[PDB]
Amino acid sequence: RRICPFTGKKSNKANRVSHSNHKTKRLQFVNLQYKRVWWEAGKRFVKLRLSTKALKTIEKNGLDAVAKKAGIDLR
Amino acid sequence: KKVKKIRKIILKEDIPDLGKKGQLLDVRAGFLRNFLLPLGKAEVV
RNA sequence: GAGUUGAAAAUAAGCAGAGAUCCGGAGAUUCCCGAAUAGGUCAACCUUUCGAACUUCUGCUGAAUCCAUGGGCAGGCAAGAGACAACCUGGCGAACUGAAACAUCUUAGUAGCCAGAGGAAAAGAAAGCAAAAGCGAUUCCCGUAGUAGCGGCGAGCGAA
RNA sequence: AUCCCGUGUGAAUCAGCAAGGACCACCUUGCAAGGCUAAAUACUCCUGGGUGACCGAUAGCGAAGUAGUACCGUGAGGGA
RNA sequence: AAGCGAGUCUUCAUAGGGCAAUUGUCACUGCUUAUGGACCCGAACCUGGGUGAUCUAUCCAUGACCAGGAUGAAGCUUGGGUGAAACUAAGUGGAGGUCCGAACCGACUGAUGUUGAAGAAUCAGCGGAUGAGUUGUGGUUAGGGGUGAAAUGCCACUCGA
RNA sequence: AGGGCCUAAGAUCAGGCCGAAAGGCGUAGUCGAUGGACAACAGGUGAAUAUUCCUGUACUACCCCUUGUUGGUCCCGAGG
RNA sequence: AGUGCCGGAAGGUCAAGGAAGUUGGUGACCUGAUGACAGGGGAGCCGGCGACCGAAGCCCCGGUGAACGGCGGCCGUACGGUCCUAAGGUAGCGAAAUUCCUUGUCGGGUAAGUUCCGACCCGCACGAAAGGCGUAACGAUCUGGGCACUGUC
RNA sequence: UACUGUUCCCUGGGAUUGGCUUUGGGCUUUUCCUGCGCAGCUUAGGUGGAAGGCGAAGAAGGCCCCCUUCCGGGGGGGCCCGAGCCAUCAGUGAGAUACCACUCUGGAAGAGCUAGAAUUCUAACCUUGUGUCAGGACCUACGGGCCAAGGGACAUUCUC
Repeated sequence: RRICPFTGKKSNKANRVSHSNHKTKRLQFVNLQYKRVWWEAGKRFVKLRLSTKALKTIEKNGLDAVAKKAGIDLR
Repeated sequence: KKVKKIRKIILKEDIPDLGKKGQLLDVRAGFLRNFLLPLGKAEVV
């Protein structure tokens, strides 16, 4: 599923247009990733699927601050 | 366009090259996130 | 309050003024299949150890690592599940057609599928309108008006 | 312009911020990035009560008879 | 257009010229016009969502089947013949997308049939018939698809969708 | 003969991965005979059943009792 | 040569994206003549225009034909002259499942043969892996001739 | 080899995305040189504050090496020497880097500013294990944890 569990971001609809306006539909996906994060208390790896902006939010406000807004934790 | 990442790294371990166990020098977030703060060798201001 | 034991209506035996048959409100029962749920299955059956399966509730436990998580055993009336004409909210989303052809455009965010819930639903209490004059959350009808507009400035679309 | 979104950037805090159909100045209006909320409004598988310049068995529901039956189709489905 | 107004626009800015200097409205009924299927019946199609591999195309798993009769390969043995091989006569042997031919599977020719006995048959003959063979059961593949020893053939008397 | 045993093709699939929804992949298992594993024959009878009822003679699986051994049972490592 | 494919310097062409600079809007604040607005215009905030850097691709350069494909005219006496082209068909076969003209002509087969067999070559318009030419076997294959056989006649 | 698009694929900018190190890019300041058609003591680009700088803040000439070199003759490290050298003057379209103001050409040391590199590193990221680790029991059954091995900020993935 193309959903970041933290930001709640989805893919977006887009009628991506030619020079002549002969449209289609396609999805502008989210810039997700499988990546390890570093928990403060535990001090372990956490193998998660996040957005790029999720990283920015985690580096802003420490994991547990962010992770309360998506109920599930302790893997 | 591009933007350089500048973080406010305080140290803990001696560090092979640049450290003091008390520097206030700045680096990219790739040092803190991937190398140091996993190992517990530094902290953010 | 007088005759009844469903429909077609025949028999046989009963129950009825100490009050039936009936009518209403509230309860009890409800084989098997079906969300199906002890396990299996070719729906209405077969096997059992006779069991609400599965999940969040709640009691203990104790993995790979301390804590923890997975997991196992318990108690549980035990909340959930499925169904439902239209209306409605959200997701995906056509083409024929019209443009006397056709690709922008139109058909239309319509039909369809998918998910969700109520008696309505959604909206909704100004980071709003409006003009130097004022109004005070939404929603629905009349109206402004087929006006201001947008538009291969074509077909058409069309506000406040 | 206003409203919402993928990508990347990335503010300020009422000496503030946003809107007033690019945009700047001055006025005026409001306070975004947390929530909840009856009514008037939409509809008919359906119940009760009423009405009809509605139908009367080739009509009216497909269906006035034990009809979605008989029958057809592998099946979805069609259908007296 | 600002604006002006019985006038106004046109322009050094006149003269000239254009357009003005006025007049009901609400119903009912008809006739036409417009929008909706729009006088009625009638396409081939397009798109969406479902249902089909009991027919047939390929494959898979498991079983089953192929009367009877022919031919005589490689090898092997024993002689003949070599320094030994080579080569050659007889035996043995039972190969083969081998032969002839029932069941089985097909479909070349004709005749018959043509409101048929049958929505592809009957009859007389035909090819393969131990293999790239036939076939029962239970499965797999799905329509912008599948499958195809390839004809656009087959995918439930439907197939250029 | 099937089921109460076993598995193949195939199916469904806990946890797990992936996907607007519907769902897709996939292990542990669980189903799934067309295969493996398993114990009965003759004669007799009768409107309609017979390896099923009758008569004779059989066989498989359990509960008695005589001897016993101290553990069994499942998982499990092999033969087959 | 063309196209395809493969490989290859420098040069040209070259997007998004940056980027030194130009030019406009707005405006505190100074200023200007009778006509009712006009000159500038600091900071900030807005918008445009962009010297330079910027890949692949393409042009450009080489190689490749069991890669797509293509394999000539005109004039004179086997032999020469001359033009065009990337190059002008080699072996083989040839009137053919290719041949129009056409029942080509010649020979064989028959009393007589627009079909058949062999040869010629004027190959309209065969040709070497869309293979060329041969070939024992095999064919419910096409196409000629004979024997036997008969109501096919 | 019709028009317009869509996909597969390739290529760059940006995110994921880190680190040192040397070599020779562009631009910005300090300071220093440099720059011989012809007049000819002048390897002088245009122009200018306008006539004493400088010297004993250890000098003319020279020893030998260094920078530049269109090989005409500039510029300069230290010192034997020892405190002089010299500006208009005559040749020129111009006057003397005697002091010094401002800049074109082309270059030498430092400082900043970024960018282009190649390599390696490893900690992101990718990939391997009949390597090990266990619930009541298995994983030579998918996967999970742990050490590890190989790649390596490329690659993959998102956007433009």
